[PDB]
Amino acid sequence: NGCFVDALNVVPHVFLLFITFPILFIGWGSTWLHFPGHNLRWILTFILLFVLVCEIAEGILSDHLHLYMPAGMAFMAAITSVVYYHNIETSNFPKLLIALLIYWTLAFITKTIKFVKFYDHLRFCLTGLLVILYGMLLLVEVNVIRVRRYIFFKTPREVKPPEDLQDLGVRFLQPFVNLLSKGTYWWMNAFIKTAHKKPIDLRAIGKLPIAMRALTNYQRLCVAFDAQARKGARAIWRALCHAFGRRLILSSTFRILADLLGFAGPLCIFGIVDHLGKNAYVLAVLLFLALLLQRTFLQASYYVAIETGINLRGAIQTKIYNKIMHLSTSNLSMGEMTAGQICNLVAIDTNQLMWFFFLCPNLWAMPVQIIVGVILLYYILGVSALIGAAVIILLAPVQYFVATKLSQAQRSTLEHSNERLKQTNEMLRGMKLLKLYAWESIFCSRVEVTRRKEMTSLRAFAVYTSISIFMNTAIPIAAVLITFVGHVSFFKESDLSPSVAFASLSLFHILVTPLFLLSSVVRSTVKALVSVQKLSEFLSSAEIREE
Amino acid sequence: RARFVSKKGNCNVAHKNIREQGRFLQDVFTTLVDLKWPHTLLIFTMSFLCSWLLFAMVWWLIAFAHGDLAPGEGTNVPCVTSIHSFSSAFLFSIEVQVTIGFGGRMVTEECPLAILILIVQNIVGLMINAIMLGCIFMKTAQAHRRAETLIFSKHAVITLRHGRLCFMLRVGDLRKSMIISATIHMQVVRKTTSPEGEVVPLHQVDIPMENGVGGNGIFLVAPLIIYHVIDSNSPLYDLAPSDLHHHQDLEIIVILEGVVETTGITTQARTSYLADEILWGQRFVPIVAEEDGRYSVDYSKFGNTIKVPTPLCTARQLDEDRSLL
Amino acid sequence: RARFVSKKGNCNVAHKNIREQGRFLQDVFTTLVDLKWPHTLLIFTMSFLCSWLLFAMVWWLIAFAHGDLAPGEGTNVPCVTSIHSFSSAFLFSIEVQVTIGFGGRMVTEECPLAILILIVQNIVGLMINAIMLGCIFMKTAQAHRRAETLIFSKHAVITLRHGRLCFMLRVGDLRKSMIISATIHMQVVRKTTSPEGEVVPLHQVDIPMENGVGGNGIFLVAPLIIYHVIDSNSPLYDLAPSDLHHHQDLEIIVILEGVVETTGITTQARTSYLADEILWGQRFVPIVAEEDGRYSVDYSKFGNTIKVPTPLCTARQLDEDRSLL
Amino acid sequence: TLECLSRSTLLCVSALTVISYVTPVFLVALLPLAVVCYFIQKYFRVASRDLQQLDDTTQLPLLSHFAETVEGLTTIRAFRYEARFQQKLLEYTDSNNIASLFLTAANRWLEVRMEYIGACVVLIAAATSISNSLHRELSAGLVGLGLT
Ligand SMILES: Nc1ncnc2c1ncn2[C@@H]1O[C@H](COP(=O)(O)OP(=O)(O)O)[C@@H](O)[C@H]1O
Ligand SMILES: Nc1ncnc2c1ncn2[C@@H]1O[C@H](COP(=O)(O)OP(=O)(O)O)[C@@H](O)[C@H]1O
Repeated sequence: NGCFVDALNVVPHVFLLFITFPILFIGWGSTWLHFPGHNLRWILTFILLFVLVCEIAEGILSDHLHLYMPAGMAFMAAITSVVYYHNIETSNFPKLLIALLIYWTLAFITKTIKFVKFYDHLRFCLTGLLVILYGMLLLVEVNVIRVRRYIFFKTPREVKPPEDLQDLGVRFLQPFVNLLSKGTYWWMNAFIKTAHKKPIDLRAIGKLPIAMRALTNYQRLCVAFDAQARKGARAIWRALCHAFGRRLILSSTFRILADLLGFAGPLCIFGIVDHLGKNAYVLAVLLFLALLLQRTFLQASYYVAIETGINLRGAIQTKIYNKIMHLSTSNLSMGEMTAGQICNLVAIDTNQLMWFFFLCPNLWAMPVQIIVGVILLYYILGVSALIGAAVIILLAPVQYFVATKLSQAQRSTLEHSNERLKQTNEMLRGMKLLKLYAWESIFCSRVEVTRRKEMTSLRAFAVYTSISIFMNTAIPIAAVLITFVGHVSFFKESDLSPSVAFASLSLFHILVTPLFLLSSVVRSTVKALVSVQKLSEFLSSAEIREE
Repeated sequence: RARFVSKKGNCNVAHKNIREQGRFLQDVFTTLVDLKWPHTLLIFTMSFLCSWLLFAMVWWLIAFAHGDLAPGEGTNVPCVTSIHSFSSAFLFSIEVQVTIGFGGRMVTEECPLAILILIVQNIVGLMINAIMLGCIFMKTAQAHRRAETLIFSKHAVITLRHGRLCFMLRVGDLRKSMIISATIHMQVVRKTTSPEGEVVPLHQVDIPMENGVGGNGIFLVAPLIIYHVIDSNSPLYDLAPSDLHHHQDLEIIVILEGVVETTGITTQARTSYLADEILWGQRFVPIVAEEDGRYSVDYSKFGNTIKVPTPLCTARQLDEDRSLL
Repeated sequence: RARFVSKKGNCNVAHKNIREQGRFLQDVFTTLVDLKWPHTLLIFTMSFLCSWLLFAMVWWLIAFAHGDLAPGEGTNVPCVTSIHSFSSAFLFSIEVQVTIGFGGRMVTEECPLAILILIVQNIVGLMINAIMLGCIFMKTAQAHRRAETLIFSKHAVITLRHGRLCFMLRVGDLRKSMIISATIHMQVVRKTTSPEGEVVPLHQVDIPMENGVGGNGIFLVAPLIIYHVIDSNSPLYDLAPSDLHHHQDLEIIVILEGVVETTGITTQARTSYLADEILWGQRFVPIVAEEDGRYSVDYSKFGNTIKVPTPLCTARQLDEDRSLL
Repeated sequence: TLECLSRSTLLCVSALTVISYVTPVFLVALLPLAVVCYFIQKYFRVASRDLQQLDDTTQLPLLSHFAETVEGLTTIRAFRYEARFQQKLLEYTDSNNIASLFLTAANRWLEVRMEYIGACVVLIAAATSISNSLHRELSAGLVGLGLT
């Protein structure tokens, strides 16, 4: 009785879609309350979306309307479950949750009956995945009733919606929104729409969240600095890496998952081309989903890296401002604590540390990316991997030597520019006395000589970067040419179907993009190193003596 | 500048940071009886169609499950005679639910499960019909439209009556139907600072309506100018006649309440007069006129105004001059 | 200690020894229209099922008694065509009662007794349908939920305004819908002993709400602090500021009445403030603020309070000091 | 930045030209993409300019304050006003941080909607490929170029 069980599955989706519409229409006709498992709920709901797409694919392959209707109904049922959960996050209730729990139990029952009747006799895997997901969502609902007040004893002892991100005047809410919105920045809509109607102001934009204030970042940073001292230039670097911590690690994990999906795309291209030469529309739908997913996770990684960077900037700014207090004027008399030097410190170190902390998560995914690239191209090239492998191994050491020759010029560049800035400072605050008896030629020739030395450093850097780009293009093209020529006629005797060719070109381009980037990365990397060395020498100035 | 309540009678102040504990929906039908007509009609048709489709699905399924859906001659009698497909099943659902009872398809005494589904179908149908009639009737006692028909003059003038400063405003009725026991609550708002250093952003204070021996209410047949006399005790008594037109921020609102005859509900109307709306030293034109054998009222001169040579001075200074004269 | 009426607005005092003369049920439908929704729905389905089963039994019996129930071909026509068992008889009862009229089983013109049973079945059905609609509609005019949406601040403070001691409490609205002609009855209770040796366990006395020239009622748009001034004539005027926090037993309740717009019913709300809830010498934070082009109200500061350097003394002693200063 | 921009614009030109060559029908689905992207870019431009301007106008006073604290050290440490000055700097740095945060958030939002636009274009490009270049066009080599 297959059609009978299909109908029995269609029923509960219908029940839920029918109870949702009155409440949804009343709600459609500013305190955010979050429940445990919210993010887990949304993750599982997206996994349900995916498995339902797969079920629709099966129903297309088989066709009999009544045989693929269950997927089309669970689709709207899951979307309406999302609508319910949005309506509950916006206003809490004990009853709407039970309204979800009933549907979850009934859908689990129907799926179990399907599984049994199948066991007695592709469908198997999809049905099992749906069973597991519905069960986990059921456990989430049981957790939610266990927490506060589904039926449990009298009073919820309910949380008292979070005042950190919801109390007085909050104009920015990244941490104060739902699971699905954080990725798209849907909240921004209002703001960007508002900005066009009325120009933006500082009183227009809000305050900063509980977990965004520079006071707490400075607090965390000084606590970590103390813990590091109880256990120098290296110490403060260790403390910075410690302090950002989990957020930084998460940014890296998001980027690595985005990278694996980014490699996954070209494989779908291979499959599409192969079926074109001969299960194809599924390749298009899955490819579209994969590309969208990579984009979402890449942008989220970039955002969290930027968050960590701005918090770094705030914390080190307030740390150096607190330390300027205890600084003694005997240092201020010396060139090391020059006022212009200290303001250069603040500004350019804000800049350099922020840029390095935006580019560091990007490079913490280059190794995993290249490794997965080669482990994917083995299965596509075959015995013709040797050529590409030799190319991407011959790339690395010459690139290391080039990067060394680059860093050496860049550091001296920074020293010369730093002296030029102080010469300009002492030239501009005395232009009156300078033009009075016209000592201009001397100071101008001195700044010209300093500019010529700086230009020598810059031209060395530029020639080295040009050689870098030359290599990063010439080695790739030679690699592609050699590999293909080798496969067709040299040894392999297996005609490369065009799918293999285009998939190889795709994976190869994905591999090429990071190499061009790393050359620019060194420019920020040595600058971050120099900025922290300067910051540590500045922190090592003479204290003021307590009475 | 910002207004307190708009001329049309709607409230201006937008509320922020409401600690919603859910009472907004907990008023389930006293929420939707507030709505417009298209939304309420939409949600009523959606209630009805939702219930009908639910039970049509369950009936389709039960006829499928009994096996009466499998077309066969003999060895059975369908629980519902002459049922073939989903369409005829939905036709049976709408036939029994909304109580037309066509009887081409007969539910039979062979299956008690169909008896149960019918005996719950009908009671839920009757309950949802009962509520969807009571709430639409509770709606048709919306008499705010009767709050629309009332009218006030666009601007209010002040005058000198009986040797004392007075303020005159017009009201009136727009239909034959009277309004029972209408009462006037006349209020003034102002950002006020107490002598204790306390500053309030807005301060409602009652200004009396001056009728016979007392009384808060009036009788509306013809347009009656409401007549108050500001005295030294009154809160409005301190202002100046040259500072009102442009700078000061003084909203004088009137709230007229009363129950309409035929429905019996109690409606009201609210209007504001700003410092730039009100003017000084004028007099309205007499509306009522002795016509052929009756009193004719002309609403063309309702908002008309004539100049009157009255002294222009502040009510405090006018009271001091009355002490001097 | 014991409270008079609870914060939620429900009454605390439990009644004992009621000489029930039966009026508790004599209010037959004004009793059950008070009930919750599950109980009222239960008793309505039980009314309907009771009547249906009663007439299904009597019809089963009449078809049995005529002998039309005995399956036989010819020499008769059943009073109700095509009736076989109890199940089909109950199907006929629900077919004619709730006015679906399936018509598979036909009542015939051979037996006038069946005509009588139909002509009473239908009228009783119609009467019980009429009451079970009127009472559910009379229910959906439960607007106490609108008594739920009103809110008062958790504790009330007193201050010094205009050189005289004053007490300030907040109120407010939680929806767009207004409440017509709301009035304030503000009462104080205390165990009192008269000079005649008479001791009362509880003594309600009115404390006035101080508005313009008079008036018992107010106008609710934005949160309005209610403003009373205790004077030597007032009953609360004798207490001390250090004896209120712990020992004394003084409940100050407020009852706000008003009729909601759309339904027209008159609702109210009741709240108590104990001697331990009230505090001394503070000031609320201004809620209303001039936003972009309107007035924004922030309910986060609704219950917020700031310190104010005001003298702390008893209202009797403060009046004596006012006589001295 | 200039060289990366040139490389990316030439890559975009190449990709559009290739997709147009492989399927001459795609020119029916390109104008809606261009219109929606143009409107969203126009909307982003004004908000971005406003956020950049506010960023600069908050970033100047912080550095002015830093310089003035650094030079007038003796007076500030004589009065022992250090709590007041640290509080002031906390105010300024929090405002700077929120300005920067909103600028980068608007950047991220534009990037996300642009990536959704790119997903749309690649999706229906591949769809029109698998449909037309197989059913009616019957061409094999163009599919790889188009999808790549
Ligand atoms: N002839 C009329 N009949 C009925 N209602 C009127 C008439 N004229 C004006 N009204 C309404 O009543 C109010 C009377 O205002 P009025 O003092 O006449 O100023 P104006 O003539 O500029 O409208 C107006 O707001 C208008 O809405
Ligand atoms: N933001 C809000 N929106 C709506 N109602 C509120 C809000 N905050 C409190 N309330 C309700 O109104 C009353 C205001 O009390 P309040 O003086 O704010 O004390 P608290 O802040 O401790 O609740 C509370 O009893 C509460 O039930």
